[PDB]
Amino acid sequence: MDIILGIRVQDSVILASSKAVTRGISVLKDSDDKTRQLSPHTLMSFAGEAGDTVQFAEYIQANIQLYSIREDYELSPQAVSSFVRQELAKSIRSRRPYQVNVLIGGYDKKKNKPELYQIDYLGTKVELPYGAHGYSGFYTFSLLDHHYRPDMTTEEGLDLLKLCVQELEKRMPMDFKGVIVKIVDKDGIRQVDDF
Amino acid sequence: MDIILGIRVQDSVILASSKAVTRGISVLKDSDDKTRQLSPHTLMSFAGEAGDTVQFAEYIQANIQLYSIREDYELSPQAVSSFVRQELAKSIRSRRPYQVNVLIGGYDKKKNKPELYQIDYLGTKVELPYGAHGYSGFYTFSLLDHHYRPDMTTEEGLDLLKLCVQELEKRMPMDFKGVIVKIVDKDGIRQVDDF
Amino acid sequence: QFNPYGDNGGTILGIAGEDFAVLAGDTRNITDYSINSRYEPKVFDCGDNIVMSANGFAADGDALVKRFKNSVKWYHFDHNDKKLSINSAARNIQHLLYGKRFFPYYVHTIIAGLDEDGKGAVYSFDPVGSYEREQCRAGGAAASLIMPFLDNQVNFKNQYEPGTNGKVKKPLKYLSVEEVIKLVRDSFTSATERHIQVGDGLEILIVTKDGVRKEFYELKRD
Amino acid sequence: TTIVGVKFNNGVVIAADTRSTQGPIVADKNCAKLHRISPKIWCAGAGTAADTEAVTQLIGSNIELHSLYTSREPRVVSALQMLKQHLFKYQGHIGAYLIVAGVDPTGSHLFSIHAHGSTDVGYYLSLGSGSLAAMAVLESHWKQDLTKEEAIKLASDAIQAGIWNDLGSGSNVDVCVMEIGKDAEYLRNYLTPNVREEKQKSYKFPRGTTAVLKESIVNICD
Amino acid sequence: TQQPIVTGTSVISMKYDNGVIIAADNLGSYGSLLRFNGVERLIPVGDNTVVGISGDISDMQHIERLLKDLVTENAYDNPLADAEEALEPSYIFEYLATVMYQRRSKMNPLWNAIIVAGVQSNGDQFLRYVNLLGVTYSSPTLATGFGAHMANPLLRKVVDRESDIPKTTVQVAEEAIVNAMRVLYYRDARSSRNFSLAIIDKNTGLTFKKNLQVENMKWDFAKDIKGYGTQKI
Amino acid sequence: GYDRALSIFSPDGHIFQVEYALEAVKRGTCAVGVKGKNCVVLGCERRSTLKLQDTRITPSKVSKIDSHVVLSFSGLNADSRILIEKARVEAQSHRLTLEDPVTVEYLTRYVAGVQQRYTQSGGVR
Amino acid sequence: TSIMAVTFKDGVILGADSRTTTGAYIANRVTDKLTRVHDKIWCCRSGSAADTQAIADIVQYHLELYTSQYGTPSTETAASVFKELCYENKDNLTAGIIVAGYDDKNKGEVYTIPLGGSVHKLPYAIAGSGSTFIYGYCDKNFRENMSKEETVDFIKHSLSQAIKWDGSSGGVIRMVVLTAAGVERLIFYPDEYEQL
Amino acid sequence: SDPSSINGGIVVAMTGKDCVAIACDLRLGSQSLGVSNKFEKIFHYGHVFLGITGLATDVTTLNEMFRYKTNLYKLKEERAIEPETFTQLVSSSLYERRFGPYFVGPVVAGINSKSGKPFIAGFDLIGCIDEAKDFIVSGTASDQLFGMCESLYEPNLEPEDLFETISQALLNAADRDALSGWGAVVYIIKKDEVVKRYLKMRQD
Amino acid sequence: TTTLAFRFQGGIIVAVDSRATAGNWVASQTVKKVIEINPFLLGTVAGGAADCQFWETWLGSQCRLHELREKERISVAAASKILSNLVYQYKGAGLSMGTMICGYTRKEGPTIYYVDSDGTRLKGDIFCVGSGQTFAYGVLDSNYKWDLSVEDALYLGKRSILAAAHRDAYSGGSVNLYHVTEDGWIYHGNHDVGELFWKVKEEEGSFNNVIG
Ligand SMILES: *[C@@](C)(CO)[C@](*)(O)[C@H](CC(C)C)NC(=O)[C@H](Cc1ccccc1)NC(=O)[C@H](CC(C)C)NC(=O)[C@H](CCc1ccccc1)NC(=O)CN1CCOCC1
Ligand SMILES: *[C@@](C)(CO)[C@](*)(O)[C@H](CC(C)C)NC(=O)[C@H](Cc1ccccc1)NC(=O)[C@H](CC(C)C)NC(=O)[C@H](CCc1ccccc1)NC(=O)CN1CCOCC1
Ligand SMILES: *[C@@](C)(CO)[C@](*)(O)[C@H](CC(C)C)NC(=O)[C@H](Cc1ccccc1)NC(=O)[C@H](CC(C)C)NC(=O)[C@H](CCc1ccccc1)NC(=O)CN1CCOCC1
Ligand SMILES: [Cl-]
Ligand SMILES: [Mg+2]
Ligand SMILES: [Mg+2]
Ligand SMILES: [Mg+2]
Repeated sequence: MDIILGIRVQDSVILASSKAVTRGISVLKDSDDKTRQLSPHTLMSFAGEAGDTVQFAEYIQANIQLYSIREDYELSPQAVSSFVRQELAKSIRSRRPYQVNVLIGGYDKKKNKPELYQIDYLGTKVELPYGAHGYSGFYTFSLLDHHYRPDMTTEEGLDLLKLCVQELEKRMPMDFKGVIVKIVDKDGIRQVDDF
Repeated sequence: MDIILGIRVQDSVILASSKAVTRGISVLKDSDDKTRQLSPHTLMSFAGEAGDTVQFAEYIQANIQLYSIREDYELSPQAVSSFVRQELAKSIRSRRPYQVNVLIGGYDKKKNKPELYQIDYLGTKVELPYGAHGYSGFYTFSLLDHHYRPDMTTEEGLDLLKLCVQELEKRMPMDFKGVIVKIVDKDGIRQVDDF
Repeated sequence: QFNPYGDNGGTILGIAGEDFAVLAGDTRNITDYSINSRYEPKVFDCGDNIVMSANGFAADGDALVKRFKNSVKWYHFDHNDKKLSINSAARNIQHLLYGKRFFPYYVHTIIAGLDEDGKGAVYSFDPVGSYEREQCRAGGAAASLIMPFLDNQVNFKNQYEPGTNGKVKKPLKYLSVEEVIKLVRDSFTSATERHIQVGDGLEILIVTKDGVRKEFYELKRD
Repeated sequence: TTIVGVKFNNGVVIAADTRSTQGPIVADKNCAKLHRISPKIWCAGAGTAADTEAVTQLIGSNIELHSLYTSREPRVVSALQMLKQHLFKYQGHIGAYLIVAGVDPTGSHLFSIHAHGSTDVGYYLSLGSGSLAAMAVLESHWKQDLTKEEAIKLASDAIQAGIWNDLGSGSNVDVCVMEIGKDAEYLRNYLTPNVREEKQKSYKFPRGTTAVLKESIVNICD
Repeated sequence: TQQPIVTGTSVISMKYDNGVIIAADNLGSYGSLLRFNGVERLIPVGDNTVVGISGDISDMQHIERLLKDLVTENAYDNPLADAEEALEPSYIFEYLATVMYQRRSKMNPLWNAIIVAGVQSNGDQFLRYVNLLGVTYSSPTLATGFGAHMANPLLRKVVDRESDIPKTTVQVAEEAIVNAMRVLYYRDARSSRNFSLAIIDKNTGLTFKKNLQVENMKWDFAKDIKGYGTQKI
Repeated sequence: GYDRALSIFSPDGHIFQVEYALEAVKRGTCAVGVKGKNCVVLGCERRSTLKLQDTRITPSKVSKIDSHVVLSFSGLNADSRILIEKARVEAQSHRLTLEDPVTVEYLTRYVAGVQQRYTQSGGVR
Repeated sequence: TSIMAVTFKDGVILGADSRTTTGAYIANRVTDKLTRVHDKIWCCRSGSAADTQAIADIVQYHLELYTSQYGTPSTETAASVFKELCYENKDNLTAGIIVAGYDDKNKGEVYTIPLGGSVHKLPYAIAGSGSTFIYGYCDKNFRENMSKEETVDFIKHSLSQAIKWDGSSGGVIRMVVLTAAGVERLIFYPDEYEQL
Repeated sequence: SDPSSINGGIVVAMTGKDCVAIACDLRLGSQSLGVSNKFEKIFHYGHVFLGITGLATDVTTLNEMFRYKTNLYKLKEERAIEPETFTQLVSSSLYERRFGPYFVGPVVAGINSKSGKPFIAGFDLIGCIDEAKDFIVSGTASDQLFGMCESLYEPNLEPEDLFETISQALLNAADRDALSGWGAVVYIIKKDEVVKRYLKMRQD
Repeated sequence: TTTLAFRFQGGIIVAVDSRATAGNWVASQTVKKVIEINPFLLGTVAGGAADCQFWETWLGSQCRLHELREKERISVAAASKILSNLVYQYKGAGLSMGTMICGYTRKEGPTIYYVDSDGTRLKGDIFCVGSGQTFAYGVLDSNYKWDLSVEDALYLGKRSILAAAHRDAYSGGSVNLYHVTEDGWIYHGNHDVGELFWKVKEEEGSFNNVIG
């Protein structure tokens, strides 16, 4: 767990998440998917403390899927992000808090708009055009401040994302073994296999 | 400073040293040469605490060069390694010790034999067929235990070295930005430009 | 601040034969540099041809033995007086020990007896319950002195056949009860010489199909 | 350690056990704790083994040079003064606890010195880990106007109390008698009540048991 | 988690041919202050057991109440309370040992060292130790605190092993105990001259001696001792 | 807490409360299940004494427990919601721990187990 | 320790117990805490045995060298030398010293030197762990210009109580009498003073 | 960060009938990592043998130091240093660094050339001499070696028998210690011949 | 400890050492670090001996209860998740466990799951766990191919443990081999390093650092 990025463009949300899983002086895995599909048009990437991350992600996934079955209806990305925030807001004052930071990328079908939410382990939620957790932000935010435009296409967003990954691969101390990129739009969620 | 390796083969000593110089969350340089030529047939690679490493390497280099001028004669790798060990052995009980680990690869012209010495910051010297400092050893030693043969050529040694770098690039957590490889033999010291 | 643990010293030793097993232990009980008792037994007959010793912190040792003895009693009540096999006893002890995983019994436990094929058995436990059947085990203060000697003399480690160029190992064989008791006595006299917490007396419990026999020997009292 | 000193009619006697420890391990079973400062001034040492040996030799050396300078036999108070001032200077970091005794032109003397440089005078004294065991015996059996044979008995009894009851002390009893007008007699291993019993078995291996890889003659000559 | 406040020092004891002897001084120390001087630290239970307690006095008084209550509880619905079903030393000890270990296991110990001395119904001598940690052991001689370091060596010269017990009379055994108490008065900075001594014999029963004093002390040689090395005056 | 044993045996060996619960099922609207070679069909009756209904929002008789399992019923409508909710939760819990959706037999076994628990628990019918 | 020094009509008397401790163990039950720095200038030692001995040895050396050059030193001079050592090395010393001496001009004098290294001239002085328990008693019972027998009784009764209550004090009660007549050593054993 | 158990290693010495034996393992590691399997811990100056366990840099430093001092000794004295004298020199040199000591466990072994008496001795890190008739042990498996030697040893062993005893003492002690092993060397020392044998042991 | 297990053409190889340490004290050379859960499931153990042993022995009971209740052998995924969910409950309490759940089922095929005491659960083809994992990785990665034969794969797993047993001070004793196929696990013997090292050195010509 280290690098998770998010970029909201005109018609979609793009999430990039690093593939490396390290413990000690060994990279145990280089093909790890740090994300779960909460609903057909909502995707959550995650990063933080070992064990906590997946346990939390799947717990949220289960709750959202339960809601979908009960109401035969998909929750809006805004509604999901508010639910997730509250869970983390409870967590932080628990005996043992979830040390998990997340990005929630979703496509609101009622508004026909992509939405990207950044929530830290304290339960601090913000809607953003582009987001990142951990040390990634220290490079990507300034880069996106410069190159990002609000009316960009998905293809332009992927090129913008390639520019971030290249910078991280150049200046980051740790080898994060590339990223898995996923796109969230009106047609749902799909994975870019060649990045 | 992180990865320094050494492999003594039939007719030469091969030193591989990582190019990355990191501080904090930034790779400041990716083309750093972590070695100094002590004499025409003796090369010392180094790794450890920032500042100490180069300060120590150059101090040794100066002393050996001074000896060469005074006597119009090149010290043997064994003699140089003993001098270096004593300096570190003094250092460890100083007010502020040099936190520097070194490998000394050399070609003894009188014996017509390559020699590789591994010396840590405490002044612990050992002659070896292959050596490493830091976390590198935890991967490379077992690998070399398997693949190394004493009668190998320089070309076979470079392939053996490529096998080490590949393993380190696969399993090491940090990005060390490849290695600069140098060969020490009867004709002196030369650098492999394409690795 | 109150420290709930203490070190009562002493050392124990278990060796298994073909149709027997011994569990020995010195009778000295200490705290710091003082002797509390020159004869305080810590090797106990627990019934069903099982002998047990829990060396280390005596209070925890006595508690454990007391609880296992009680476990044997209730095993009879609940399962129609069935004999508790040594392998079943060992697993039961694991659960006793691990039950206090987060406030452990500070003891090295050893039990000895006969397995269900009638062959000698020795089991040893760490403080939190990991266990293993072995031919040989020393535990306690002087375990580090005795154990390598047992490797050499019981399991014939590092011993090769003369004149075979170190190619043929010395063949493993069971030892007689007479030969085992010699190794026990020599182990404890050696340990007494070089370890201050070991001495006073040696008590050996021998387990055969006939029952549990005892033997006592003097050790140096300095 | 256990060390004692006892005054009598025409002189003084000191004694010591012979155990040397390294944690709970007995490193030396027969080390000499009675040191010669001068021919008729002897010293029993407890605490850090290197320190007691080093500090006694240094003062013993300087006493010899002083004796040659002054053309006089050295005095116990001179050794006492030089030791305490040296030990005080190092603020207890030199862990030497000494019983200093001897005879000189002034008479017979008995003192103790502690690591921090404090000195005490007495007719009977005891230092070391087993000083309480020894002092119990001294307090029970000491009287004024002891003879030579009575003082040796009392001293060795006080050491024995340490040997048996203190885990820090053991093995043998060394004694040194310093009587006025006579040569001091150093009784090395005066008592040996801790002899190792015969081993049950000989562990002499058959020749060729150990596997060998290489042989070579080593050159010790020029 | 506790710290002891008002404390009692050594309790010493030994076996002899027909029974057991136990002793303890009458002091209740408050750190270096020798605060209370009328403290009884030997507590008889029935006519066949004496419990000697050292360490924290508040916890000692709690244990007194438990033993007092134990006698009451044993008498309930028990026609043989003063005969076959009377309290044995072994019953009293095991009870205390159970409590001591339960309390250490709850990290709230009774800050004491206890010696239960008595004679069983079959005439056998009982002498066993238990402390704040729940640690138990038995020996021909037992002692707590400074007693362990100074008394035991002296008492072991009389009874060094099991076979020496029948050879030791009550006269010899008491003499050794009284001597040990004197040595402790010389050398233990938290001890007093006044003490109590109890003898539990299988024939003559329980003899409880109060208001004893250490006597026949050697102090005269002190006048000859001058300075700390050189000084002659 | 209310402890009363409501479901109990009678002299003839019957639990009347369980049998009277079956009468409530017999009162309920008809439901039918027919399984073919490659499909299952769930048919359900809806009584026509209720006109002026809003069929968009009125609770449907067939309920999805998961994306692959459905549950229809006959009897008390309010009671059915409790079973459906429990079944839906268990369906998600099974996916979470076993990493695989429930079998139809498993989901049935769970629902049936809930129904049984209410036949020998105090305070409940 | 329990120590005290008391001036009286004919001169001054020093008093002390004889107990030395390591924790609760009594290392020496017959200690001599009254020590000579000059013919008729003595001191009572409390605190670290090593420190007080080292100090007293140095003072004795200084006063011996003083006497060789300038003749007999005053009691004030001795107290000044003690002070100089205790004050300048206050960080490394644990020594509570009472200096007492007899001049023919100045008669009996008592100076006390606590941990800090300050000097205090007094009619009488008490110090050491066991002194705390006898402040009340000594204040109520002390009178100036007492006789020798009265001063001996005052010290004996005082130290008896200090010993009775302080665990760190005990053994024999040593005393040293300083008058024009000379130097007299007195000793009093438990059997006498305990039952006062 | 315990200097005496970073590199690991062991040395053991024994006396026999008109002979002495000294033996050591070959491991040099950095905690868990094994680095060298050729690191010998026994040196010799003339006929006097010195084994040194502990921190490897100090093992090397002290060897070089005692080579230095014995060479000057021989030039001035015009004779080789004897084991009894060398023992005192080691003690002096170690205690000189009392408050900044070499983290070592040295072991002297040899035969006095004049008297012919077998001699062995051991030291703590600050130079306290531990003389012994029977045996001396040192290193990370000292407890193990003490246990092996105390049981296996018997007096007046012949050189060929003494070899088997010391070798079995070292091997079985080393196998119960994680930081010791990786090969072993045994020196058998007679009055005027010395045999050096490399032992075959398990390489884990 | 050193333990590994890798996936390949012919199923799964699992290899472990047998050493147990208490600090630098070598406590045992004959510990069984492969737990046989059922004929189709294996579990490797590394870390705290009692924690691993107790809880993987407990895991086998939970897997038995599954097949009684469900009339079907538990999946490798479900088995590993029972253990990972268990240790996650004890997170922060100080459990020390590095385990690998290896096995075959019809729906999954050959599968390996890495599970550790801080709650990490990872599916993968190759894993090495323990104090000597890096030493095993070095040999294993540099010689690994998917198309290895059963004979070559068994040897590589054995050789990788040997490599770690040699270099890692806290690994050794003997090598325990296992091979997991569609028909279940197959034991391939206990191999003492005492004999295996010299046998491998001579035949392979490797370990030239050591004095032959
Ligand atoms: C009784 C026997 C006390 O038990 C006596 O008081 C004797 C005194 C006699 C021998 C003169 N005391 C000892 O034997 C003494 C006990 C001791 C131990 C440690 C500190 C103080 C006192 N033992 C020693 O001094 C041994 C002598 C050996 C056996 C030859 N030395 C050690 O134990 C040294 C301690 C050195 C030391 C350094 C700095 C301050 C104080 C002491 N310890 C080691 O060598 C342990 N370790 C071995 C591996 O290398 C790292 C150090
Ligand atoms: C009464 C008793 C208290 O005020 C008197 O003042 C006497 C004065 C006389 C002796 C001149 N004081 C003592 O007896 C004095 C009390 C004391 C203790 C510690 C610091 C200051 C004062 N006792 C000592 O000085 C003893 C004398 C020895 C035993 C002969 N020394 C110790 O107790 C040493 C002192 C170490 C020390 C510490 C700080 C400064 C100087 C010296 N302590 C130990 O050895 C500690 N010991 C280690 C083993 O575990 C038990 C404690
Ligand atoms: C390699 C060898 C090292 O990592 C492996 O990982 C093996 C795994 C095998 C055994 C399954 N691990 C160990 O050998 C493991 C290392 C370890 C130790 C302690 C904590 C974590 C990891 N060793 C143990 O678990 C040993 C096994 C015994 C010796 C058979 N056990 C102990 O060290 C025990 C229990 C430790 C403990 C854990 C949790 C709570 C309390 C205690 N401790 C002791 O026996 C204490 N000690 C032994 C020496 O004598 C004094 C007392
Ligand atoms: Cl003093
Ligand atoms: Mg008093
Ligand atoms: Mg080993
Ligand atoms: Mg190993």
